Amino acid sequence: STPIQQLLEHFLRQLQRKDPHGFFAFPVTDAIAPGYSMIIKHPMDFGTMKDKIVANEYKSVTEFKADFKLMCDNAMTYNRPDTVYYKLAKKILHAGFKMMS
Ligand SMILES: CN(C)C(=O)c1cccc(-c2cn(C)c(=O)c3[nH]ccc23)c1
Repeated sequence: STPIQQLLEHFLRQLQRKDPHGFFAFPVTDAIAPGYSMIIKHPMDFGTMKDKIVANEYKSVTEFKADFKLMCDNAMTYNRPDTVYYKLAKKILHAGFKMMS
């Protein structure tokens, strides 16, 4: 495929280019981030977003943007400001929203 799926796949590709290490590529595990699942109630990541596009679960660009923001907000909640994940989350949140509008 639908027009929305095509546009969201385009946005997702452009967003993932901003995360060359793939920190946001897959769900965060508790092994990597102790206690993550007990702190972050609604996890999100680019891989889950891709699966949601393919399953045609996004019906508006607004919904896709909300998942993107949720992913970045989670990183700015779990991690301290002086960490690579917090800094990257903040950077891509702002650049991603601009790129998408
Ligand atoms: C060297 N490492 C640990 C990694 O390449 C790697 C791998 C997988 C996940 C993450 C990670 C991602 N995000 C979004 C976090 O908020 C976070 N906090 C602590 C780790 C992470 C880091």
